[PDB]
Amino acid sequence: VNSFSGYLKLTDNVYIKNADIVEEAKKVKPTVVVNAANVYLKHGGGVAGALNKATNNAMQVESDDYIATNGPLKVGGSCVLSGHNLAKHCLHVVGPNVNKGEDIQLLKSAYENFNQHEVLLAPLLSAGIFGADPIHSLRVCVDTVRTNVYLAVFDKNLYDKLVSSFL
Ligand SMILES: Nc1ccc(C(=O)O)c(O)c1
Repeated sequence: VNSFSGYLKLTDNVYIKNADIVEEAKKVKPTVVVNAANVYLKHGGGVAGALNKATNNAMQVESDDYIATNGPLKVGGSCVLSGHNLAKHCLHVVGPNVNKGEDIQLLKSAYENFNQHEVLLAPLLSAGIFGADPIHSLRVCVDTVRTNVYLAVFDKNLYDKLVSSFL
């Protein structure tokens, strides 16, 4: 048993809810929250900008030190950093950004990072401003992640479309 509430069960291991991931993290304090990161860990917009704002910019300060030491992530890659006030840990995962021309085949590689963690609160990778089809992102998630993933979908209209169209 875990602390996640109000989720629809899609599969043995994948759950979904219409929720603001920031508000969900603040309530649950999960072991792992996933960030929709870019390779520079520049948390300006989207889930990343919202998560970073909720940490009062401490996520960005920590991220800048990580990049100064290690250089940029790979598209499809990840790093584990602090979860600050939102979670124990934040798994920063880089899905391909279609609005920058990145290979959508890298979305499966991105989701494979989730398998290193038994339970995660996450957004749909490459959904929203990263420009991918969220229906596709949910299909790759279900077909790739084997650990327990709680997906928080911000847009109510999209949530309903994802559930209604789910095979
Ligand atoms: N508070 C939130 C939650 C999600 C997003 C998102 O873009 O997916 C956002 O931009 C703000």
